[PDB]
Amino acid sequence: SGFRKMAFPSGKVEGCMVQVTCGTTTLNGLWLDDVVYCPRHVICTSEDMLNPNYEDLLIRKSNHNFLVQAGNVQLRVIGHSMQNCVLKLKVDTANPKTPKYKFVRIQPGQTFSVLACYNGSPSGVYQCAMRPNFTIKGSFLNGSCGSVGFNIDYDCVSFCYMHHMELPTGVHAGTDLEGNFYGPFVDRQTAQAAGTDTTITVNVLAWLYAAVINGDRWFLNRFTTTLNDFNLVAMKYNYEPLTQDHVDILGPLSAQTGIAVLDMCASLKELLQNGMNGRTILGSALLEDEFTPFDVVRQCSGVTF
Amino acid sequence: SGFRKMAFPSGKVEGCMVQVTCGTTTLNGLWLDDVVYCPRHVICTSEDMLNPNYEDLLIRKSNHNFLVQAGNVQLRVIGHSMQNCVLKLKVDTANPKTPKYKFVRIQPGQTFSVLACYNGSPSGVYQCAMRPNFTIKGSFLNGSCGSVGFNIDYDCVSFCYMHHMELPTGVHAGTDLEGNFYGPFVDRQTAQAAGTDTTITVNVLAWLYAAVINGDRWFLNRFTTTLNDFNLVAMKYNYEPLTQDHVDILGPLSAQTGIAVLDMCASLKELLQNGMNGRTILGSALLEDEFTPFDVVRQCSGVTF
Ligand SMILES: O=C1N[C@]2(CCc3cc(Cl)ccc32)C(=O)N1Cc1ccon1
Ligand SMILES: O=C1N[C@]2(CCc3cc(Cl)ccc32)C(=O)N1Cc1ccon1
Repeated sequence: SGFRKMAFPSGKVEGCMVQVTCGTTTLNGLWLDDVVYCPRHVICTSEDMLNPNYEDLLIRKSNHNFLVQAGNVQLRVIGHSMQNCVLKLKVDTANPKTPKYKFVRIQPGQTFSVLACYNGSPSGVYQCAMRPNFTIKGSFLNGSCGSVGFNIDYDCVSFCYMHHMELPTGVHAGTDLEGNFYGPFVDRQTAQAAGTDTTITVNVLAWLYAAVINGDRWFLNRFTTTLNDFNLVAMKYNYEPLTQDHVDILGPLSAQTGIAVLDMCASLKELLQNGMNGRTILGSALLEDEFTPFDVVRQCSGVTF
Repeated sequence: SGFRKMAFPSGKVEGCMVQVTCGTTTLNGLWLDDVVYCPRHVICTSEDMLNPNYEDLLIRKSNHNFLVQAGNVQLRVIGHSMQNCVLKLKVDTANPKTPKYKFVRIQPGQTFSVLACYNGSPSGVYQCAMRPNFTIKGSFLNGSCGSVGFNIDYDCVSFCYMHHMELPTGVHAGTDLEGNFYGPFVDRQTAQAAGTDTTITVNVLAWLYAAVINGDRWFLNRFTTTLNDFNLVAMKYNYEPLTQDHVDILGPLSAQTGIAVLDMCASLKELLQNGMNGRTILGSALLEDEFTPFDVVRQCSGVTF
């Protein structure tokens, strides 16, 4: 029993991380097959980042200006192209550690693991969620650009995130592996504002189910509610609206615990209105929203990879 | 910026996990060089676990009764011995993925990463602390026995924990890699009570320093205190006593922030006495104690492996 903020094992991704240097900028790249993916702002200087014209900056770059180092061995760059906000560096050697993989663009509220890297070397792994305003609350320092987020299904790595930048508010923004930013952000050092950070309601409910499965039941209440009545409470508390698709996805947790989804919504509602009175749930003093329903069933049943 | 419950990259340990079967019991083992380490209760049946005589049970076992499977390939067992509460299985093949490693017995309050495994396959990785009562608050289901805890320093894996059992309270107990339990627990299905779970004071202070570094400063107060005055408050709140060794270890964080350790203790004291008034610190609504001072400096400076 017990419940933990658990990340995927990172070994399959560790074997794909490399260091990419261009001029005086060094960041991380992802080496899959014979292509290395990295943020296109690797071609920029700090003076460049206020209003970069990436197409113009890329004219002054040739294949040999991109230094790619995998471990302590040097990769030969045989072609380069810009796809949206990522650079693709064609190297002459396929990565021998390439796992089965897919590139996926995730939806807000979905979770993934981040392997934080500096100079192409892994520093740590942690679990994140794509916030409803399309930021992530990560842990990144200078040089972390190009670190990636991923999910694993048995043997297939789904890459969903590449880190590009920190907003002035200390939250983080990045792209999918096709180079398209999540949310409205652009890769330039301009003040950019994130949007309201709302709570991922379907995830909170999944975590409440996880609490019940693990024996933490004090918050279970005598009430039920309706989807419209709950959502009217949800908007007051900056919670995302709950839809019937969300109810459907919670079905297996409802079945395991015998607690109807709408009954759990009524328990959540009383927690939003009354607070937690200094009590805790699964060791947290607030309502946790970075476990998906699939995360909960995975962790509570022991799916392996 | 930002601050996350971050685990070490697990790839080096993933390559050492194997499945060990004896009779009808299957659990995880750790394959390093030509030895496989697993919990000795692999030789037990469920009827055995009320009062097992391991020396007697081991008489009825031969090398060929231990089935060791690494990936989907079978290892040949050429010798076995019991060391405290772990079995050591000598195999004829050295693990080619063996990293540099050490076996370390950690102190309460120290943290480590856990790679949770089932049937020798990794399921997830998370960060834990050895509680002052010598339990860990993990996430483990049946079949997780033999999962290991570890720390990494550049290229050396320090293994500190092997999972053996869940207490009736849902917390977890296990051994170092020499087979000696942390705390007073024994590998039998008897009711065993854990001891008071106190808060790791030096870790809370480190995390308060991490909050300051990351801009979360509302709790900084106008007061200072003394080590004896603080500890008198500490014992009322079931916090571990703070010693001058702890003050010494916080020195670098004190130097980075300009906040004397005793000033931070005075801020902590007011937080214990007044609570947090519905405010949060680094996204937590309670005081976090599973970051060590070394964890904080590591994460806030980007040490890699
Ligand atoms: O290394 C850098 N350089 C930064 C500074 C501001 C900036 C603006 C742009 Cl457009 C692109 C990259 C950067 C940045 O955000 N990081 C990564 C980082 C630091 C903290 O969290 N993530
Ligand atoms: O797979 C098993 N079998 C258990 C059941 C009770 C027990 C008693 C002893 Cl002496 C040794 C092993 C076991 C156990 O604790 N686990 C691992 C587990 C389950 C949940 O968290 N960890």
